[PDB]
Amino acid sequence: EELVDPLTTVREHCEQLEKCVKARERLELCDNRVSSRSQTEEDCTEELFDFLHARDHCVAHKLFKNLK
Amino acid sequence: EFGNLARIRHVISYSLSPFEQRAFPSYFSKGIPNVLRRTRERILRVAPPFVVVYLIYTWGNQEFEQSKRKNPAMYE
Amino acid sequence: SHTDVKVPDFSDYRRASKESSEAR
Amino acid sequence: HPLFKIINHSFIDLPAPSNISSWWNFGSLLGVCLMVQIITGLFLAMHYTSDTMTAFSSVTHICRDVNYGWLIRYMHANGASMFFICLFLHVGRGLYYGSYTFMETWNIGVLLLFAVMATAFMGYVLPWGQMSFWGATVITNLLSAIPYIGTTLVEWIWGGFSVDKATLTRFFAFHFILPFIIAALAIVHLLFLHETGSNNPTGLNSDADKIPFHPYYTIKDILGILIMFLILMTLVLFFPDMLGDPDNYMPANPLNTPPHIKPEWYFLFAYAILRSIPNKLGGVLALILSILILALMPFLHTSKQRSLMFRPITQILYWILVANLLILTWIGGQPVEHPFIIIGQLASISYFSIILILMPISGIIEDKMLKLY
Amino acid sequence: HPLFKIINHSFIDLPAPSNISSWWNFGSLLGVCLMVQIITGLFLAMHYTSDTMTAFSSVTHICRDVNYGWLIRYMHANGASMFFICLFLHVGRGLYYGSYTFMETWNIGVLLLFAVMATAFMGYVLPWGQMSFWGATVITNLLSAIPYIGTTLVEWIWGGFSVDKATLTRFFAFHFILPFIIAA
Amino acid sequence: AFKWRGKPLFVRHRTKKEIDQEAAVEVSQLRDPQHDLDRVKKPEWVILIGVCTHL
Amino acid sequence: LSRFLGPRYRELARNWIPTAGMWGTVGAVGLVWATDWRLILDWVPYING
Amino acid sequence: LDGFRKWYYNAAGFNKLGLMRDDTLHETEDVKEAIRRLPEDLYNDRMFRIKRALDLTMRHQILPKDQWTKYEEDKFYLEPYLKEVIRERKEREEWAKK
Amino acid sequence: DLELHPPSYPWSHRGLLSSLDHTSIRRGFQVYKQVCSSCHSMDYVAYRHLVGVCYTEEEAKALAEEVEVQDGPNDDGEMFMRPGKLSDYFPKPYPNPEAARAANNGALPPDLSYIVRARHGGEDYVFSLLTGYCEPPTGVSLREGLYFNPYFPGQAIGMAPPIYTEVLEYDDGTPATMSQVAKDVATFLRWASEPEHDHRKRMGLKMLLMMGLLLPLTYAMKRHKWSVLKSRKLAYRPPK
Amino acid sequence: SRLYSLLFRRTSTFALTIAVGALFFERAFDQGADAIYEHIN
Ligand SMILES: CCCCCCCCCCCCCCCCCC(=O)OC[C@H](COP(=O)(O)OCCN)OC(=O)CCCCCCCCCCCCCCCCC
Ligand code: HEC
Ligand code: HEM
Ligand code: HEM
Ligand code: HEM
Repeated sequence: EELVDPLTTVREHCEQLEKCVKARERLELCDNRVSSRSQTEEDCTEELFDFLHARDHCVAHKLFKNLK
Repeated sequence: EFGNLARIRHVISYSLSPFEQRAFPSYFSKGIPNVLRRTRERILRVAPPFVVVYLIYTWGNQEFEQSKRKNPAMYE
Repeated sequence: SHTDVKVPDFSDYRRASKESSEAR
Repeated sequence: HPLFKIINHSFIDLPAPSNISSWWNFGSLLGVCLMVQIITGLFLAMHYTSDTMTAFSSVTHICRDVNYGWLIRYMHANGASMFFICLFLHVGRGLYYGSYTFMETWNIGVLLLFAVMATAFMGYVLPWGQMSFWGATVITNLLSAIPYIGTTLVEWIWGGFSVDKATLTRFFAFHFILPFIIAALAIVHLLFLHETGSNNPTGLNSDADKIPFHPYYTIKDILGILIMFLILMTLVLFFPDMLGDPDNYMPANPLNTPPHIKPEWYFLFAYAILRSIPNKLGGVLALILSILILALMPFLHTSKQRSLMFRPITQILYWILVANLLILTWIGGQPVEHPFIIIGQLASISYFSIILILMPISGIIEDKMLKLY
Repeated sequence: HPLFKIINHSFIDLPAPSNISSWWNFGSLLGVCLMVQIITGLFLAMHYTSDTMTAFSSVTHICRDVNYGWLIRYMHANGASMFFICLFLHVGRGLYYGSYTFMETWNIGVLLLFAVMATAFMGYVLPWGQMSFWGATVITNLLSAIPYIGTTLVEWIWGGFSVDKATLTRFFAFHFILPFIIAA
Repeated sequence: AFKWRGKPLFVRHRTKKEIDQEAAVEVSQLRDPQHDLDRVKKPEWVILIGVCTHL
Repeated sequence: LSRFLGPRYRELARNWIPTAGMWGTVGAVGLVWATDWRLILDWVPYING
Repeated sequence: LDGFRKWYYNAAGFNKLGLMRDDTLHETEDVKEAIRRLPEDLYNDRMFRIKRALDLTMRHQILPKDQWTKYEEDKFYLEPYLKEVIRERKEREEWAKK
Repeated sequence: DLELHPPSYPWSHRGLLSSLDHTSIRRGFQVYKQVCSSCHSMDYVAYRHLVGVCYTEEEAKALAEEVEVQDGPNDDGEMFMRPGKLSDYFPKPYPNPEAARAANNGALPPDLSYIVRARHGGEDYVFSLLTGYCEPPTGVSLREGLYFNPYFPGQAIGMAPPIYTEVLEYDDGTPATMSQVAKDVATFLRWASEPEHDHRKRMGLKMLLMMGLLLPLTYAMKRHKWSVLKSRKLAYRPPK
Repeated sequence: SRLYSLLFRRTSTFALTIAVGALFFERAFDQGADAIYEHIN
C-alpha cells in the first residue's frame, strides 16, 4: 500500500498552475535545445530554478496543512 | 553654575504646579495637528533622498538579476 | 509696575479645594 | 562628602538646555549600553575559554548548560548591535546640530569610536566560528597593506604566521581590557563637555533658558533607557539572529572558505569603501579616513550658524549623506559583481565630496542668502 | 586646559609638606606596582587559558616557549609580593603617624586592601597547581562558616559541588576585572 | 592542501593542456610577471600557498 | 591662512628652523635605535652587531 | 532674487520662532565682543527673543503666523557692531603679521 | 552566489510568540536516531537535554543505555565501553573527521547540532534539501557521489537522498511519509540548534506585558515632571 | 484620597506599599502571564 506523500500530491496539484507550466515549457524547449545541440555548454538551470522557485512557492503556500 | 550663567532683564516667567495642571492637556487635540504641522515643514528636505535610495536599491537588484540572467543569444 | 498685568490664564492646562488635592 | 559635590556637579544641579530633543538621550543610552555590555561580558567571562580547541565548545556550553546563559550571550551580541545603533545616531546628532564646534569633546569622541570598533571586531573574533576566523584573517590582512612595516605588524598581532590560538587568546585579553579604557575616555568626554555645556537644537546660546537635570532630563533618560531596553529585549527574545550571520554557527575551518565574507553590519559602510578603491592601500586609507573624516569635521565649518535648524540647503545635503551611508551599508552586503561595484565607487565619491566640498560651499551660499557674507 | 588643570593642581603644583620622609614614597610605589601588575597581567592574558585541562600547560608554555614569557610571569608574581610589601608599609605609615584621622581616605584605603587581597587570592588560584587547588578549596570553605546561607554561598562561588573548572574560569574573569576597580 | 604552517598549502598536478595554456599566457601581460614554469619545478606539478594576495 | 602669511611670521620660523631640525634628528636617531633598525645601524661601524 | 530670498527666509524657519537673523549667529569671540558692545535695550530684546525661541522649541510649537518675523522687518542690529569687531580684529592681526 | 532560495513554510513556531511542537521534536529525534546518526554528529547535545522536552527521565535513560560509550581508562590502564548515561553526549559516527572523509567519498558530513542556525534560512533549507533531490537537468552532469539538489550550494551534495517514503516508522504511528519525516527532523534540528526556543518566547511575552505596563507610566511621570515647564509662560516686560 | 493620606504620603509608607505590592505583583504577573503564554501555545 503506497503511502501517499502529501508532498507529491501537492506537487502535481501545484504544477497544474499556469506559471509552473509556462516555466516547464521553457524548460522543455531549453532541454530540447541542449539535447538538440549535441555539443554545447548551455545548461537549463536558470529555467529549472525558475520552475522550481514558482512550484515550491505555491507548494509552501499549502503543504503544511496536510502534515500532522 | 546657576546664578552666573547669563544676564536677562525684565523677563517675567509664570508657571504652574505639576499636580495642579492636567497631565496631558489636549494631547491628541493639538498633538496631531502639531505633529502634522511638523512633518510638512520637514518632509521635502528629508524624504526625496531616501526615495531615490529606494529606486537605486531596486534598480541595483533588478539590474543584477538581469546581469545574472543567461544571455539567450549566447550559447546558440 | 508689578500690578499692570495679571497671571496669564492656564485654563487649558489647569485641571477641573483641598478635598481634591488629596486625590490629585 | 566632597564627592557628593562632584556627584551633583555633573548630574543634579547641572544647567542643561530646556529644549533638547530625544536625540540628546542617545549618549546616555550609550553609557548604559557600555555598562550592560561590561556586565554581560563579565558573565560571559566566567565560562568562556580562549582556547581554539574549546572556544566553540565553551560558547555552546554557555548557551545550553549555564542557567540563562543563552540570555546573557544574546544580550551581549544584540547589545553590541544596540551600542552601534546608538553610536551612529549620536554621531549623526553631532553632525546635524553643529556640536562638532566643541572640538575637544569631538576628538575624544572619535577616539572612543575607534576604540569601540576595535573592541567589537575582536569580540566578534572571540567565539571562533567559521565567520570569525575568516573575518579576522581578512582585517588583520588589512594591516599588511602598510608600505614597509606592514608584514611585521600583521604577524605581530597574529602572534604567528596566521591567526591561530595565539591570536584568539590575545584578542580575548584585549577585548576584555578595552571597555574600561572606553569608560575612562568617556569620563574625559563628559569632562570636556561640562566645561562648555550641552548644545541645543536651535544652535543658539541657551544661557537664558536652562533647567536642572535631576527632575527634567533624568526621568527623560529613564524613559529612553526603558524604550532602548524594550527594543533590546525584543531583539533578544524574539529575533535573536536577524542581525548575525548563520555561518558563525559552524566551527572555524581553515581549510574551508566561505563563499562570501562579511563583517558585522555596522562595519559595512567601511567595507564598501575599502572594496571600492582598486588599490589595496588606497582602500585601507580611505577606510580609515571614512572614520577620520569626522575628526576633520570641526575645521570644515564655514557657517555663522552653529546648527542646521535654520539651514535648509545643508539639511538637504545632510540627508543625502545619510542616504548614501545607507547605500554603502547595502552595497557592502551585495557581492562583487555589476552594478553593485559602480554604486559603491560612486557612493564613496559622493560621501567624500559631500563631507569635504559640498557642505562648506553650501554654508557660504546660505550665509550669502541672509546678507551676512 | 580642563584636562591639564587636573595635573597642575594634583601632580605639578600640589602643595605638599616639605618634611615628609621616604615612607610617603610607598603609596606612589603602590600605584606603580598596580600598573606594573596590570601590564604584566595583560601580557599573561594573551597566552593563558582558563581551562583545567590546559591551565598548567599554558603556564608552562608561557615559561618555556613565549619569548621572555618567564620574565613576565615571574615579574607578575614577585610584583604581587612587592605590592603587598608596599601595602603593609603604607598601612604601617598610616598607623604610626596618625594619618587615620583622614577618615574617608582611610576607609577607601581599607576597601582597597580588601579588593587587593581578593585579587591576589584568585590570581594565586589561577595557575591551577597542586597548591592553588587545595588553597582555593580551603578559603572557599571558609565561607561555609556562615551560619545560615554559608553552604549556598560557597557552592555559588565554586559554581558547583567542589572547585573545578567552573571556578577557574570565573576566577580568571574576576581576577581580570578587579584591578580596574582598584584603579578607580 | 595540507594546511602547512597554518595556511592552505595548495599542491596541484596539471594536464598537457593545462601546462600548455599556462605557458601560452603572456608573462609580461600578466598582472604579475611570473611564467607558469617560473613557479614550478615540474610542469605537471604546481605548488602554491592559498592566501589571496588580497586580504 | 591669512595671518600666517606674514613677514615676522616668516622671520620667526627661520629663527625657529634650526631647533626644529634638531628635534627631528633626535627622533630619527631615536627611531633607529628603538627599532634597532639595522638597515640604518649597519652603516655605523661600532653599532654594527 | 528678492522673491527667492523671501522664499528662502520662509524656508529657514527662524522667523516662525520670532527670531531675528542676528540672533541666529554662532557666538564666536568676535560675535560675543559685538554682543557685549550692544546697548542695554537691544541686548534685553535679544535675550528675551532667544529665551522665547528656546521655550517654543521645548514645547515643539511655533508662533502664530501674525507674530512671525517678516523678512522685510528683520533688523540686522548686530551687524553694524559686528563689522567693527572684525575690522578691529583684522587690523590687530595685520599689525602682528607685520 | 547563484542558488535556489528556499521558500517560507508555515511553521508552527514561525509566529512571534509561537513555541515548538514537542511531538514533532520527539519524532524528529527518532528520525535522527534511526537515519541521520549514521553519518552526522551532535557533539553539543546530550541525552539529559531531552528530559522535559520530548521524553521523561526513564525514557531518556533507556535511550541513553541503548548505545555503548567508551568511558575512561580502566584501572588496568585501558579503554572500555559502557552503556550511555543521561550525562553522555550523542555518540560519534566516526572517531575523527578523516574517517568521515574516507567513509563518505571525500565529503565531510557536518555537525547537525547547529545546522539550522548555521545554514541561511536553515529550517527551510533543511526541508528543501532533504526534499530537493530532483533530477539534474540537461547540460549539467554530476560525478559519482554527487546529487543535483537545487538548494545545496552548487547543487552537488555528496549526501545521497536519505529519506525515502516510509524510511522509518514513527512510534506514534503518524504516517511516515517523506515529508512528514523532513518536517519532523527540521523541527528537531531546530530544537537542537536552540533548546531554549520555548523558554525564551515565554520571557518575551512577559517582557511585552511588562513594557506595555511600564512605558505609559514612565511616560506619565516624565510628562508630570515636564508639564511644569511645558506650561511655563514667558513674558517680556521692558520697564519702558 | 484616603490612600494618599495613609500609604502614599509618608515616604516610608510609600516604600512599604511599593515593596509589599511588588512582593505580590510577581505572583500575580507570573500567574497571569503564564496563563496567556499557555493559551497561545
Ligand atoms: C527645492 C525647489 C523649491 C521647492 C519648493 C517647495 C514649496 C515650498 C513652499 C511651500 C511649502 C512646502 C513645504 C515647505 C517645507 C519647508 C521648506 C522647504 O522644504 O523648501 C524646499 C526644500 C528646501 O529649499 P531651500 O533649501 O530653501 O532651497 C532649495 C535648494 N534646492 O527643498 C526641497 O524640498 C527639495 C529637496 C530635494 C532633494 C533631492 C535630493 C536628491 C538626491 C539624493 C541622493 C541620495 C544618495 C543617492 C546615491 C548617492 C551615491 C551614488
Ligand atoms: C536525516 C533525514 C538527515 C538530514 C535532515 C540531513 N541528512 Fe545528511 N549528509 C551526509 C553527508 C555525507 C553530507 C555531506 C555531503 C556534502 O557535503 O557533499 C550530508 C550533509 C547534510 C547537510 C548539510 C548540507 C550543507 O549545505 O552543508 C544537511 C542539512 C543534512 N545532511 C541533512 C550523510 C547523511 C546520511 C548517510 C547516508 C544520512 C542518513 C543523512 N545524511 C541524513 C540526513
Ligand atoms: C569589560 C567588559 C567586557 C567583557 C568582560 C567582555 C567579555 C566577553 C566575552 C567573554 C565574550 C565571549 C563570549 C561570547 O561569545 O559572547 C565576549 C564577546 C563579545 N563581546 Fe564582550 N566583553 C566586554 C565588553 C564588551 C563591549 C563593550 C563590547 C562592545 C564593543 C563587546 C562586544 C563583544 C562582541 C561583539 C562579542 C562577540 C559576541 C558573539 O559571540 O557574537 N564586549 N565578550
Ligand atoms: C563611547 C560612547 C559614547 C558615550 C558613552 C558618550 C557619552 C556622552 C554623553 C553622556 C553625552 C552627554 C549627553 C548627550 O548630549 O547625549 C555626550 C555628548 C556628546 N558626545 Fe558623546 N559619547 C559617546 C560617543 C561619542 C562619539 C563617538 C562622539 C563623536 C562623534 C561623541 C561626541 C559627543 C558630542 C559632540 C556631544 C555633545 C552633544 C551636544 O551638546 O550636542 N560622543 N556623549
Ligand atoms: C588586569 C590586570 C591583570 C591581568 C590581566 C592579570 C592576569 C593574570 C593571569 C593571566 C595570570 C595567570 C598567569 C600566571 O600564572 O602568572 C595571573 C596570575 C596572577 N596574578 Fe594577575 N593579572 C592582573 C593584575 C593582577 C594584580 C593587580 C595582581 C595583584 C593583586 C595580580 C596577582 C596575580 C597573582 C598573585 C598571580 C599568580 C602568579 C603565580 O602563578 O604565581 N594580578 N594574572
